[PDB]
Amino acid sequence: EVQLVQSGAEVKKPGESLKISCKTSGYSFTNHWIAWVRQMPGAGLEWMGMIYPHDSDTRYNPSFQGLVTISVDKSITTAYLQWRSLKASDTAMYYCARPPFSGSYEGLDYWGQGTLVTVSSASTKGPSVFPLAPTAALGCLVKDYFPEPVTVSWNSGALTSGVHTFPAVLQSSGLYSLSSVVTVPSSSLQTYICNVNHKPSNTKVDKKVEP
Amino acid sequence: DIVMTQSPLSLPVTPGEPASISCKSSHSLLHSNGNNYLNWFLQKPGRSPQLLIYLGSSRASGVPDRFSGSGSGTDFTLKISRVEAEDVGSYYCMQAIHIPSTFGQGTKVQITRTVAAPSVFIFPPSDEQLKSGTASVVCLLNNFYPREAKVQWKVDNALQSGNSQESVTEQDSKDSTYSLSSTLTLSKADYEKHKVYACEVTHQGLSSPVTKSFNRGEC
Ligand SMILES: OC[C@H]1O[C@H](O)[C@@H](O)[C@@H](O)[C@@H]1O
Repeated sequence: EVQLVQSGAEVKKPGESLKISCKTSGYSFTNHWIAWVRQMPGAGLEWMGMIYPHDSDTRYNPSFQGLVTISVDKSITTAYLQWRSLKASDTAMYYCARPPFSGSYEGLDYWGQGTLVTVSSASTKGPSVFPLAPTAALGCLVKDYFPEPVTVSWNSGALTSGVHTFPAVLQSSGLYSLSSVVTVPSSSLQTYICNVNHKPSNTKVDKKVEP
Repeated sequence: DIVMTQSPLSLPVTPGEPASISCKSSHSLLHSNGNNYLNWFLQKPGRSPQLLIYLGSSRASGVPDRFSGSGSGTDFTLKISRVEAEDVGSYYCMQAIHIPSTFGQGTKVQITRTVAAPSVFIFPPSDEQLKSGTASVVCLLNNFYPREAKVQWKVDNALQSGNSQESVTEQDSKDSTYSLSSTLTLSKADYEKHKVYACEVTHQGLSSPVTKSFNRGEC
């Protein structure tokens, strides 16, 4: 099975360099182009450049040339994207991608899961998790964190039906907040636990939500 | 660079019915070798793009055969023969005849369903949060359709403004509804000056606005 497994979310200071990775498996690494694509939040897709790993032949979008460098390490079938000096405008989701066939570039097929890059002067802040206590409805309020993202699951992933995890809202304090809710049978009120992870701040919480 | 123009940018459609998206390039995508270097992708909420059609008209492996592509030169069309609920998301074309590759702006497919009223729930702030001097009051509007909905916060029947924020989910892939949360934020000092906290919800599925409320400290 083809896999493009990208490195985790990054928060960096302006002016810093950065290199993100795309670990490939399941196919002949050396004879498939790997392309990098930017997606600004809620926006479209912009092609940055690509590399043929066999001989590190590259082709760049002129608007990104010199701003980024693409490279590979064949020994671990991994491609890289590097900024010499990050700017605030580089805050975005970045994808790696692979054409349907080996050899000449014919467009894209497989996409990595994406790497979120946040360029900020601010220090990381972990969330406080508060209960939304209870068809009944209940959930968790994940308040005051930076940067994105946070993940939320319910009962270690065992409760998925009826869950709605909302888009984060940016508060006037400059910090994010989000809510996750679930509707459950009124008769049960079962043990309900929201699992919150904010990896940038090593914050991990399992809040029991009770009436 | 080649400019890719997609139309419409927003596409309402009903499951079972056909749907079709146009992608027009400023320059021919027809290679000397006879192939048109145009691929179609679907990007579902929170996911990476997934290939649907490559080289103009080849269905990618695993794509349901209700998806098809056609066109040549500068005019291309993605066609869904019988839309399903699960097809909600954004659709993109990409050309690969000229460096740099360029994408259309994306067509957002919205799945039409019958009007559905929200179930409304109100949540007072937790005792834990009130310790820290802020009060977040949350109003949940669950599983409604269409997306337009008005949430009105009232504190001791006084209309609030400037102290709330809203977040809305993407259309559900199975039932095609939306959900919305509104959070009213007050200082602990302001929260304790008042008794009745209410969110009033206006929506097409409701004959009259629906109000959920609580009295501070009483349960
Ligand atoms: O909406 C149809 C849909 O079917 C599958 O479930 C998905 O994996 C997509 O690849 C495809 O577009």
